[PDB]
Amino acid sequence: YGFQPTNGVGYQPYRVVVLSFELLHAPATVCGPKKSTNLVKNKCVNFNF
Amino acid sequence: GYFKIYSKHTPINLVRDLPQGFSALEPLVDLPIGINITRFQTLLALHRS
Amino acid sequence: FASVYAWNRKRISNCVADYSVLYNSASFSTFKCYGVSPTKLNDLCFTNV
Amino acid sequence: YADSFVIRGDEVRQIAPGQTGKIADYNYKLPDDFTGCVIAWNSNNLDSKV
Ligand SMILES: *[C@@H]1O[C@H](CO)[C@@H](O[C@@H]2O[C@H](CO)[C@@H](O)[C@H](O)[C@H]2NC(C)=O)[C@H](O)[C@H]1NC(C)=O
Repeated sequence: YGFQPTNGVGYQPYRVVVLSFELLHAPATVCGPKKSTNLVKNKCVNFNF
Repeated sequence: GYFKIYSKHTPINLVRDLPQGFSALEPLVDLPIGINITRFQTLLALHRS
Repeated sequence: FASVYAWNRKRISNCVADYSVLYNSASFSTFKCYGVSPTKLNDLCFTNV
Repeated sequence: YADSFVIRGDEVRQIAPGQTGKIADYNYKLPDDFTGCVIAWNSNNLDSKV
């Protein structure tokens, strides 16, 4: 490539990064912060274990 | 943008009028500040007693 | 940086200015200079810039 | 997976699932069924030289 500071747009370098994920092929271990609460019992609730 | 001040001091003995002599005025100070000055005032040292 | 309709002005004097650091840097996208060729700018002396 | 590189400004459109150019086919070809994301930005102030 040729990269001079004075070069016009499109002739200037761009940094590119791509992220690729999987769709349930293994026990998931990469996800954001989930604030775990306490554990209730003997009640009709929905859980996210 | 230059404020030029020239000054001179002289001991005198004449009573009232300006002396009828000749004396040059040496330069005193140059200031590199530009203003739109159009009027001026005077300071007096009154006896607060 | 101030807006274009209220462009900011600074008066620089009584200093030793090196233009090579400004000349060689590649951060500046656009350079255009009128009064004197840039290579000669380090050779002159001015006042009230 | 994270894949990083640097390209020219005009060629950013070539990176598109379901496209064939020069970078797209000869340098880096992403499968069209892409389960991910793409990020890009300018680095002229970092990757340019007089
Ligand atoms: C310097 O100050 C004088 C007075 O403060 C300015 O003169 C005024 O200019 C305006 C605009 O034309 C007139 O409407 C006023 O009537 C003028 N007043 C007087 C007393 O003349 C003058 O423009 C100022 N100069 C600069 C460079 O700022």
